[PDB]
Amino acid sequence: GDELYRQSLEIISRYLREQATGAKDTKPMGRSGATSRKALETLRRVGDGVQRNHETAFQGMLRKLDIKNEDDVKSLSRVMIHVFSDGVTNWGRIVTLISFGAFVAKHLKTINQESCIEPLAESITDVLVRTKRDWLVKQRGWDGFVEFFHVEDL
Amino acid sequence: ALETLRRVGDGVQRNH
Repeated sequence: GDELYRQSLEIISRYLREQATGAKDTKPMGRSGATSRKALETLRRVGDGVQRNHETAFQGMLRKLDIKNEDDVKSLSRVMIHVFSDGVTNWGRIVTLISFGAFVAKHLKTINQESCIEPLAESITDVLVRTKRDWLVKQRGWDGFVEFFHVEDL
Repeated sequence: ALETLRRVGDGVQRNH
């Protein structure tokens, strides 16, 4: 199988689910776990901050997109793909997609649509490992993600 | 929405 897919899906799914439920998945990741653990640390730190700093904007998007079922996720997919149609790709945009995914996942849980978190996570994963796969690989994948957002200890 | 994601995303990029 596609390891970039597998790792990306695991990281993104784990973040979205722990955000939605308020509880960490206690079973450690056994494959590329060191990098994936650092990626989750990074998402809690940066991703939680994106949602807090931009809560009003995120609420506006939630309202516009009206995501309430799996069919609606197709709409988010088209939106995310077209983010990159201005020719710009960067880690800020990538983390922002995952952050907004968490924001949507929380809302899905409140309307008893936890089942749609799987298609949501798949849609975001697909933007990274299909639509922008070449860029993601050139940028060293999740090790690159972790490096970009790392905190220097002074 | 896509414009907002670009704007927020580019701001995160600048911050880091």
